[PDB]
Amino acid sequence: SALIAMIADEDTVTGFLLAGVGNVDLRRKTNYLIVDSKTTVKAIEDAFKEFTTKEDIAIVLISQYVANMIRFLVDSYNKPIPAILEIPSKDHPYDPAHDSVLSRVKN
Amino acid sequence: TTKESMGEVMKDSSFALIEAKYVAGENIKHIVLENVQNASIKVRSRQENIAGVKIPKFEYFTDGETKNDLTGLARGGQQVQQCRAAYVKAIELLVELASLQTSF
Amino acid sequence: AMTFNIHGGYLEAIVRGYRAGLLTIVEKCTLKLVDEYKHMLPLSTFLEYITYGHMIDNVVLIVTGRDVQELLEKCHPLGMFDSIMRELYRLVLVDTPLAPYFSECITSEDLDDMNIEIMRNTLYKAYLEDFYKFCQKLGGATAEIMSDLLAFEADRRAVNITINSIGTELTRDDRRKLYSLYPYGHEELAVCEDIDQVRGVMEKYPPYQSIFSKLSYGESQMLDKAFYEEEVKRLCLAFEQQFHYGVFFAYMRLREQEIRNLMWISEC
Repeated sequence: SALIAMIADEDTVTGFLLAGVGNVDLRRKTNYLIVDSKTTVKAIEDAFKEFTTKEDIAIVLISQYVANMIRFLVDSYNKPIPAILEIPSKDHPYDPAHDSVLSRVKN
Repeated sequence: TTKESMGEVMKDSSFALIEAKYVAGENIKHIVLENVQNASIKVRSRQENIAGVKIPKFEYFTDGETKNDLTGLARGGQQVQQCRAAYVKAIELLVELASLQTSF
Repeated sequence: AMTFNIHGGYLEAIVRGYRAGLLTIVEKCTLKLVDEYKHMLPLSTFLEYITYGHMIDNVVLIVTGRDVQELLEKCHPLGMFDSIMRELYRLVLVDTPLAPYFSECITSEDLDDMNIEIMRNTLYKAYLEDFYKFCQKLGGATAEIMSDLLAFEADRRAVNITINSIGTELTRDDRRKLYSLYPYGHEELAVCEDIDQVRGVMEKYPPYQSIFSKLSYGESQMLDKAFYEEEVKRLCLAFEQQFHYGVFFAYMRLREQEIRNLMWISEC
């Protein structure tokens, strides 16, 4: 269907949000803008459990797991389809830590 | 293999942002945010029974249905070659991750 | 050039000193340049026209429609003029010579100024009106440099149109009109419909010629990046720093180029 990050480094996310249509996976009309670092990104995990799990958006995104605060989405390893994400660099190189799918994928 | 492609995907993506800064400077920001020439965020996933177990085929952006493009920006081609390629990699990454978790 | 000695010597000297002084970070540098201009507030008309273009940019950002006020605040106060949607564009038309042409091009207000392709035409019309305001300086060597820069911008717009905006369905006559004395006539670059064919004709333009050279980055790009090397050359045109003339717009351009170089450097 779609994939909403609603929080990330946003550098590549803005370029990957939308160009012609698709409402940037409804990240503008619904959910939240891909930009982050303004507030706690645990709310991003909450939205992924709420919005991404609502079948509208398949996946999410978090950067480097350092300031991504993705430890709240550590239990999101179960049900991989509602909560699937990989840490890119996007000027913040990925650091392996407790995250949405990082622990499962690494193992 | 997809994880190996990951990280290098972001390294390639950073070049698109550098090109955008060099050519068009600051992005449109706000709702528009510029920097996108292709890879509209629209996907199509379905659970498929493989080896007697349903596996979701998570095809994300740049490999999912209803993907759209709007011409090219000053670095829109670089964004398509870098950011949209990352989306194509991420589609396979999500599909493989879901399949691997279910199979495990 | 005895008129400079008769009057206006102190302001010209201050502007020249501010120019020679400069050789996130880009936003901070632009805000510092705006503060210097405000402290300063002939060459004054040229600086006003440069600020008019920088305010056409912010108005196109504001005429559309998302924290727009925050985005304008993040921009330089020279770019985001304090004096300053159809109503938004109409209000921008006042105190800014560049805005009314952008409003005329954008018949549907924000809709006809979409950041994908339509905002390009709106900003092109705004730049055309800003160039008219610059031409309202009654000519000059700085006016000649501004005309050359406007011709470079028009050639870049036409090249980008032929490259990508054909898919955006911008009419060839309209796109040529969208791509803007010298900027007004660019039929050589619009003769070739093919993107590869039109790129050579656009590079054949004297502003783009001898500057882009290989043009691995530049003419191939869309938007207004075709004359990127010509912009740096025009910055080097100000490096002559000939006195007794109006070069405040050249000083602002040099400060903006320094800010852009600092941004490109970024970390290390």
